[PDB]
Amino acid sequence: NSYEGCGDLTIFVAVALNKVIGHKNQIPWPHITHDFRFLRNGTTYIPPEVLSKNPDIQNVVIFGRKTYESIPKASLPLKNRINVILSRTVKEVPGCLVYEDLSTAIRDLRANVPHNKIFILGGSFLYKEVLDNGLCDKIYLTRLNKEYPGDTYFPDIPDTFEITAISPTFSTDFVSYDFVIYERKDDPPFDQLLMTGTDISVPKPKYVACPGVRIRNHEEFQYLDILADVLSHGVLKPNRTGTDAYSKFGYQMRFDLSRSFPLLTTKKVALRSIIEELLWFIKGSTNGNDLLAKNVRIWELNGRRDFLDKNGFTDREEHDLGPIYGFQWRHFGAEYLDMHADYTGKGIDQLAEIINRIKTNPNDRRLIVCSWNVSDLKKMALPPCHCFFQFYVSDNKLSCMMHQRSCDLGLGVPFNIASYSILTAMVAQVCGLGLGEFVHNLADAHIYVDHVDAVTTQIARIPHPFPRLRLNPDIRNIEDFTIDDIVVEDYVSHPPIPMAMSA
Amino acid sequence: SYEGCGDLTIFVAVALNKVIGHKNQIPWPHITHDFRFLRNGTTYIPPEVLSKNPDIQNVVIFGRKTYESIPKASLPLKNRINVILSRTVKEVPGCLVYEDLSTAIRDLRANVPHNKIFILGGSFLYKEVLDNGLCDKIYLTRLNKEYPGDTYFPDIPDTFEITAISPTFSTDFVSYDFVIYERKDPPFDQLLMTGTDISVPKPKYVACPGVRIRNHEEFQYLDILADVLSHGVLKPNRTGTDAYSKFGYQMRFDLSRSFPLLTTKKVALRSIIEELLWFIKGSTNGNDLLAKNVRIWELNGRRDFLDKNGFTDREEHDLGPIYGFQWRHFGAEYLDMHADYTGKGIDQLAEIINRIKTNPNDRRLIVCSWNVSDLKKMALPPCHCFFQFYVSDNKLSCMMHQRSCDLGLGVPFNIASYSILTAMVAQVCGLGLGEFVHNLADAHIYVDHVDAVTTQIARIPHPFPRLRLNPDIRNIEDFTIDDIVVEDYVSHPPIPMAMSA
Ligand SMILES: NC(=O)c1ccc[n+]([C@@H]2O[C@H](COP(=O)([O-])OP(=O)(O)OC[C@H]3O[C@@H](n4cnc5c(N)ncnc54)[C@H](OP(=O)(O)O)[C@@H]3O)[C@@H](O)[C@H]2O)c1
Ligand SMILES: NC(=O)c1ccc[n+]([C@@H]2O[C@H](COP(=O)([O-])OP(=O)(O)OC[C@H]3O[C@@H](n4cnc5c(N)ncnc54)[C@H](OP(=O)(O)O)[C@@H]3O)[C@@H](O)[C@H]2O)c1
Ligand SMILES: Cc1nc(=O)c2cc(CN(C)c3ccc(C(=O)N[C@@H](CCC(=O)O)C(=O)O)s3)ccc2[nH]1
Ligand SMILES: Cc1nc(=O)c2cc(CN(C)c3ccc(C(=O)N[C@@H](CCC(=O)O)C(=O)O)s3)ccc2[nH]1
Ligand SMILES: Cc1nc(=O)c2cc(CN(C)c3ccc(C(=O)N[C@@H](CCC(=O)O)C(=O)O)s3)ccc2[nH]1
Ligand SMILES: Cc1nc(=O)c2cc(CN(C)c3ccc(C(=O)N[C@@H](CCC(=O)O)C(=O)O)s3)ccc2[nH]1
Ligand SMILES: O=c1ccn([C@H]2C[C@H](O)[C@@H](COP(=O)(O)O)O2)c(=O)[nH]1
Ligand SMILES: O=c1ccn([C@H]2C[C@H](O)[C@@H](COP(=O)(O)O)O2)c(=O)[nH]1
Ligand SMILES: [Cl-]
Ligand SMILES: [Cl-]
Repeated sequence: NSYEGCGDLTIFVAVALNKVIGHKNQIPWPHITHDFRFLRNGTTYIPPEVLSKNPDIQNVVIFGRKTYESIPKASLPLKNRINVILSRTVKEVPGCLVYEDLSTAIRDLRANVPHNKIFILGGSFLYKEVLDNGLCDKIYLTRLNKEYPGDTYFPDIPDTFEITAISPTFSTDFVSYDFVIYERKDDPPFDQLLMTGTDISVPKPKYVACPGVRIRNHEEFQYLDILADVLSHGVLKPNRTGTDAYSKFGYQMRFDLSRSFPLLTTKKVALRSIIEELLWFIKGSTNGNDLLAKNVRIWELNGRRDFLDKNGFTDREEHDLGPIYGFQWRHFGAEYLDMHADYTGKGIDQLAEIINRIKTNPNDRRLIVCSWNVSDLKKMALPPCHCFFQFYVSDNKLSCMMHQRSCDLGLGVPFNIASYSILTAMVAQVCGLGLGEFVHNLADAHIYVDHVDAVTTQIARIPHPFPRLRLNPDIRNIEDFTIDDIVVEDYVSHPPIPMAMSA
Repeated sequence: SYEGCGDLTIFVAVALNKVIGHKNQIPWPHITHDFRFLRNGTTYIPPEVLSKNPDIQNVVIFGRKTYESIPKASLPLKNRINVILSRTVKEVPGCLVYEDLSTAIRDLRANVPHNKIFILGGSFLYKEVLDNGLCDKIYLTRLNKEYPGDTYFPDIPDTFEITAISPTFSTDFVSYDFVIYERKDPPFDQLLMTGTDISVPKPKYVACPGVRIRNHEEFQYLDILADVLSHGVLKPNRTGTDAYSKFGYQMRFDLSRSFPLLTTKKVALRSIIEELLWFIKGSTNGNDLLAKNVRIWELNGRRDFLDKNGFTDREEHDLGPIYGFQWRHFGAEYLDMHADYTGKGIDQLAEIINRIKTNPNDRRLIVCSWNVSDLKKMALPPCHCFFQFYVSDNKLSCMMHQRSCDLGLGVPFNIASYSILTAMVAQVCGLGLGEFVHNLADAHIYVDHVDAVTTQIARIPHPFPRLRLNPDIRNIEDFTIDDIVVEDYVSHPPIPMAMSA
């Protein structure tokens, strides 16, 4: 074979959403220093055992002539690595080995040039040859969630590869991105099992999210693992709605809001409705028509005549939802009359108070907005699912924890995660703080029985990098945010998954 | 003399007074779980070894008296080579017999194919194995109670350390766990795919660093202490003693198995129980606790604190509309600690206990103490703000949100307190016990507690105790301190920790 002995080459590459890798012999996007540190660390690692036996050993990096010309001259040859250039027009390049083709080079290297591992650093001529001929067994790929103008493209990865590793999602001010590993498709010590004190042979879980992904550092795996856990181990229970659900109690997810915006990528999520709902909460509204007028229908069934009449609200106007979330956030303790009454100056404006306290006393440990107003529960169309939330400041960063008493994992939860993430970013901005973490506590977490097929489909889908959130920096008071001031960039998702509401 | 006789592995079960036998029998009632542990531990063959020789077995060695203490119908122990040491019996059916240990170990390793050798007592054998350094690993079941006995496990030499601890388990009669003693003498992609520095300085503080298998629930708490000391931000707070702080944790405790009263220091249980009873009765009068020799709320009811925080017209120890008031009278107009609130406000505790009985699948089983309208009247707003029950498989669980968590002082009380409350509610509702899930928001260690918590996180946990409530108690208001009993509590010494106000 022409390529006898030239296999197990490892690719590093960074690829835009449209598959572009190069533009006018340069990188098509603004410099991502993080990504270069990742290439460098990836391509210069020698296992400790190998380095102790041959302390001067290095890895090899191979690239095409044009890619060599695309690297700043002061950085060449790439440090701590044997640089190999392929060319049929140039014979000699300072500090590098030069070969006329790949097969010659790999063979020469492995027989005559002691080294550790060989890496392929492009361009497309090389990537294409390496992929077209089965020579690569692993690909380290940086995924960028944006299209870029370009003239040089990464070839399609064959379906013989699968993603086995995904990093957390990162972002610059111009793109969101992550790091993945692709590999070709083709146990714990006994004391671990013994010292659980339980059965040493446990039936493994019936459902596992993305079972081919071994390194699972994308934050969305927290959610997918929860879906799989409830399906695997949840108890089927009746509930208020009349559609039964699989249920399990107590989870805690966290999302680093400085790095990405946690809008699920495993289905297309309706962001516009999330933003409109949040703005409605912030303005204190209990009038469901304010959402219908904006083509947001998420609260419609809970304001309808037949639901109201079914739950004792026979004197309530349609879509008068009672003293729910927004009324509690802005008017806790005020006497609810109807959705048309004037509550200016009535009750306690918790949102205003807490935002002011974050500014004036950030180390306070009572930065809480509470919607569980025990005195008003009976008056609400539905008691709040997201009950309570608390802020925290350290090192000039704002975090938020939220208690969700009841968590419809298929429908509500994805909205709830995005909602509090926006709110936290809004509060951080108006308080001049950076972003910490959103911590989401799930109490009764459940999957309605009519969503099982949808969730089964969803947990097999490989997450894309999360998008990023940009708020208009001119907005200085939380009441002034409008939907045009809240922008999610670089959202790449799998298709929407229809999921029917029980009620 | 013992050349080639090392690396013997001991299994044993030991009571708190070191007793292992009584009248040539086991001193405690039978723990079937413990025997499964023994059987599983001593019959295991690695899969690589088992496929190369499919008939291979481990060896179990015991003294003659231990062999005579095993029911005849179980002998020889199945799937193992049974070896008895004796100078008076020469033949035992189904077994090998030797006159001493060195002879037997040498004969076995030279002439009797086998996998691993286990030492199953008695004290004549354990004493020989330990005195002569022949053991490298000990699987030991720790029982938290003393038993009458006449046969004792020898002291384990300080050349051994505990390297594994199971969760705590319990029967009706004892709490126990499994531990491993041994002699004191990450693939790159995992580092790369974090996307952060590949060279990561180890945390400055690590709880019980010799323990590698860390299945005791108390490690959740100790790990948090170490995490806050290692990675918490030092910042000011209301008290004027700074604290190291980190945000957002979640612990869980299986209340069916044990009672999570910390064992790494002696915790003042009596005060936890009296405080809980005071909450349940809806009291806001701090004198009701002082009269019972419980002073945990005393500084917060003092004139000096009241007057500095603007409560100049409040009687001393009138704490205002705090926890108990909100539990039993949410929405009532607070006057003072001497007023009658009978039939005023919403009795959340009563309402939720009834709903657990009538509609356990309800998803609003919440008691909330964060009464925004009353916060300004409280001597201190509640630390444990909100709690929520859950029922599945005839078991009650509870989750509680703690806004502010003094890891040194308050948190150990808070864990035990909600554990008792959940057990109490389960009993009056006819349910079993699920889990207590404890959510920590601002979790912190005051600077003057750093020395104390450094001492504490190096202590090896004992098995947790167990809770027994008087079974005759039908209504939550009828529990008295005599009805709430913690059994088998073994702990390290108390650690003094001063309150920052
Ligand atoms: N984002 C990323 O990860 C990444 C990675 C690499 C490169 N890039 C970008 O990609 C662009 C450069 O890649 P490119 O594909 O244009 O060029 P390239 O593959 O780097 O260079 C092509 C040259 O290499 C020689 N060569 C090697 N193998 C060959 C083959 N099989 N057939 C023909 N010639 C071969 C030839 O030089 P002679 O003409 O001397 O024979 C050919 O002209 C730049 O814009 C660079 O910034 C991006
Ligand atoms: N909790 C636990 O894990 C555990 C484990 C084991 C046993 N036990 C309890 O321990 C008690 C029995 O232990 P024990 O200490 O009384 O007796 P033991 O050690 O089992 O047996 C003593 C007898 O075995 C022979 N023997 C032991 N070591 C020998 C050696 N090195 N060389 C020659 N012969 C040796 C001698 O028999 P001859 O007199 O025939 O020479 C000696 O009299 C029982 O109550 C049993 O239930 C408890
Ligand atoms: C994950 C990945 N990201 C990339 O941007 C990338 C680029 C190349 C193209 N090529 C092989 C390059 C190597 C180095 C370059 C560069 O412009 N470097 C900067 C920073 C130096 C460093 O830290 O590596 C410079 O020299 O100024 S461009 C090949 C594989 C890749 N792989
Ligand atoms: C059983 C139940 N589960 C819920 O999640 C729930 C949610 C709300 C209000 N809530 C806050 C909602 C969030 C998201 C929703 C929803 O229907 N999402 C659909 C379509 C979104 C759209 O097109 O606007 C989806 O995600 O597929 S509804 C009201 C009653 C409920 N009842
Ligand atoms: C951890 C441990 N616990 C023990 O109780 C124990 C006992 C011995 C003493 N000896 C080595 C024994 C082996 C088996 C026995 C026994 O009494 N078996 C009962 C119980 C059967 C079951 O529940 O599985 C029997 O055979 O009926 S007693 C040795 C090591 C130990 N190790
Ligand atoms: C800064 C601060 N931290 C607290 O944990 C705290 C707790 C209370 C009330 N609380 C709920 C208490 C729980 C436990 C306590 C305590 O002092 N424990 C000591 C002594 C116990 C005793 O012997 O009675 C200890 O555990 O060492 S105090 C009041 C103010 C506070 N202030
Ligand atoms: O923002 C929301 C609002 C509601 N729910 C879900 C949880 C339940 O499935 C249902 C409310 O029903 P109850 O728990 O109140 O029965 O809606 C959410 O997940 N998020
Ligand atoms: O049951 C309690 C009561 C209080 N605290 C702690 C947390 C804080 O350190 C302090 C209360 O002070 P603030 O958070 O309110 O400032 O007491 C507890 O840990 N548990
Ligand atoms: Cl922001
Ligand atoms: Cl007043």
